[PDB]
Amino acid sequence: RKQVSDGVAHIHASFNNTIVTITDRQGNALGWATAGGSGFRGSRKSTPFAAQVAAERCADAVKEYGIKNLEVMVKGPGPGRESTIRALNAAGFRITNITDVTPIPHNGCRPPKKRRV
Amino acid sequence: PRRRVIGQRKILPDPKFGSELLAKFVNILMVDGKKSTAESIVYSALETLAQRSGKSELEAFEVALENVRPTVEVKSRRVGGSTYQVPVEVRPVRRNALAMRWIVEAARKRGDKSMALRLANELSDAAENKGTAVKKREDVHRMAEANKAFAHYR
Amino acid sequence: PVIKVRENEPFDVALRRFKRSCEKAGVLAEVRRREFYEKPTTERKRAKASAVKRHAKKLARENARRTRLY
RNA sequence: CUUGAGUCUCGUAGAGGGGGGUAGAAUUCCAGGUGUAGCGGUGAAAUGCGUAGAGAUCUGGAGGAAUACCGGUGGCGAAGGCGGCCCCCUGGACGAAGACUGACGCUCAGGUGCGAAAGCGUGGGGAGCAAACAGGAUUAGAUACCCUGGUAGUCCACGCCGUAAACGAUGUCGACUUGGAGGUUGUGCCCUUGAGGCGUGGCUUCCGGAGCUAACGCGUUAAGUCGACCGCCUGGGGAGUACGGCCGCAAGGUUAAAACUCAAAUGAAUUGACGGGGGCCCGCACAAGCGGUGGAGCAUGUGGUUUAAUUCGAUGCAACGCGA
Ligand SMILES: [Mg+2]
Ligand SMILES: [Mg+2]
Ligand SMILES: [Mg+2]
Ligand SMILES: [Mg+2]
Ligand SMILES: [Mg+2]
Ligand SMILES: [Mg+2]
Ligand SMILES: [Mg+2]
Ligand SMILES: [Mg+2]
Ligand SMILES: [Mg+2]
Ligand SMILES: [Mg+2]
Ligand SMILES: [Mg+2]
Ligand SMILES: [Mg+2]
Ligand SMILES: [Mg+2]
Ligand SMILES: [Mg+2]
Ligand SMILES: [Mg+2]
Ligand SMILES: [Mg+2]
Ligand SMILES: [Mg+2]
Ligand SMILES: [Mg+2]
Ligand SMILES: [Mg+2]
Ligand SMILES: [Mg+2]
Ligand SMILES: [Mg+2]
Ligand SMILES: [Mg+2]
Ligand SMILES: [Mg+2]
Repeated sequence: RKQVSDGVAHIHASFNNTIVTITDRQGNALGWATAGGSGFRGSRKSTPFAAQVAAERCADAVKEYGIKNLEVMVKGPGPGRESTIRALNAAGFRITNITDVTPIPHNGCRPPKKRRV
Repeated sequence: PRRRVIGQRKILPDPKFGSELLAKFVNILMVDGKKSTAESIVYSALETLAQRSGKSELEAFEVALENVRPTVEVKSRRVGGSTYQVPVEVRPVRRNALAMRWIVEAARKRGDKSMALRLANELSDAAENKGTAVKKREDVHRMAEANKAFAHYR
Repeated sequence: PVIKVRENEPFDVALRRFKRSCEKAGVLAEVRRREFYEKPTTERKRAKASAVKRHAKKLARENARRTRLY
């Protein structure tokens, strides 16, 4: 029911999946969408196209809120990391700032062991 | 082939209507090198179709082709050890050829008695967009849509 | 890799700057390397291999590739 | 006596060691807000988590471990090893000029100390990871690889253990023998005219001459030419095993045989072949297409069975309408 005009698009782009989440500038989430829910599984949801349609879906979902400006915070190494932002722009927000917030540790916790494939 | 960009071969246009496309259709239809028979069948089908549907033989034929050509087909790209069905835009010469092939196969299947009759019925159906060749095209498109995620990552 | 789209900057252009900034930062490379635990011995060995290969290649190009190829 | 060896003076660089604080990023968990059906994972799945509201996102809190960038064939250390920042204690190396002692040196069986990781004892701690273990896949099976979990352990204190491909697979000390390109850290002169010119020490990387080597290669940091001392080897297996001794809480470590058995076992390089190596390329090899065979009847050849005989031969492609 409310209007905000200016949101943040948090694009969590892991290798398996892309989660797009539109939020108010404060942190409160408005709508979200994933390639999984967008209708892609496995090899198909780990692709740029899936991310794009997820982004489109998210934009549609938050259409009620009437969001006009949008800053995008990209996280993780992902097949989308670009498709989502392109899709969002096409869906027709003014992209104001694009920021990378991928969490790199300063040599912290030990990663899991290497896969033998 | 590996090392060949061979020149496309010369097809003569059919005598009745002077059309290369029609000639190609006749060739596809033909069996056992029996061209005369194929041309007779094609002409009979065209004449019936023109009478039933309208304008000319060539215009009716074109309409059917338009409703049965595929924009996109799928190939199997096998790079990551597994095979990805990738969509791919089908070039115009192939579009005509594939459509013609589909139409002839559908006609062969069809239950009407004479070949000419089957062909005429199939063509008319294609024109309307409720036949089997058209169904085949639809299936091809459906597959392409399904595998659209693998379109521009070959 | 923070970017702010300037006044009258096209979107494609903005995207280009963002990608360049990320590449310069080296975020993707860092994440990929930190995906799994490389053993210290493995890290040392890889470093040694990289150093050897780089040196050998440079020497080969500059000094060995000063002859008539045809 | 002063050239080896050491002392003193002044500086230098350093993840050298011990102790105590602290910082930020990130993971985990906890509480709360927003919010809604997915998340997670894989080659593809499932187990797992989520409508009891997860994942995502913002705030706050707890706690443990490790210190991104700098970061380097860089540095330090006898080796093992050492990596945020700050302080306290502390060892060594190097250069400069002198001054001092006056062979005080080198090596070392026994002996003594130090000695990664795993492991052990006692007491803490426990985020992440993860032997064992559990479930899901894969598979002929899969007590594995992959996935989701996960306990010892990894961390701290103090003891033990005492071994590693603990490797430069190269014992320590000293002298001598053509070069080139670097890195690092001192120092003398040159106006530093600029980041710069010419020297002279230390450590260090690569290339290469003579010489050496079975060859590969080593080559002023030698595997070259020599001297001192030590350690060790004498065919493969049996076997670094048994017995005995010593050490250890244990796991085990260390010292260390014999019978019996074979005529080889090995090192380096060469030519092939092969690779679920790599690069380049071709062929109805695939792909794109068209028509068949495999089902039916019959012809024909073969296997088999049968027969008195069913003549003999061909029998993966490259025998089977073949000799015929
Ligand atoms: Mg994983
Ligand atoms: Mg220091
Ligand atoms: Mg030193
Ligand atoms: Mg001894
Ligand atoms: Mg330990
Ligand atoms: Mg313990
Ligand atoms: Mg304990
Ligand atoms: Mg785990
Ligand atoms: Mg596991
Ligand atoms: Mg040993
Ligand atoms: Mg070592
Ligand atoms: Mg040894
Ligand atoms: Mg000694
Ligand atoms: Mg050399
Ligand atoms: Mg013997
Ligand atoms: Mg023993
Ligand atoms: Mg014993
Ligand atoms: Mg084929
Ligand atoms: Mg048959
Ligand atoms: Mg049969
Ligand atoms: Mg046979
Ligand atoms: Mg015979
Ligand atoms: Mg025979």
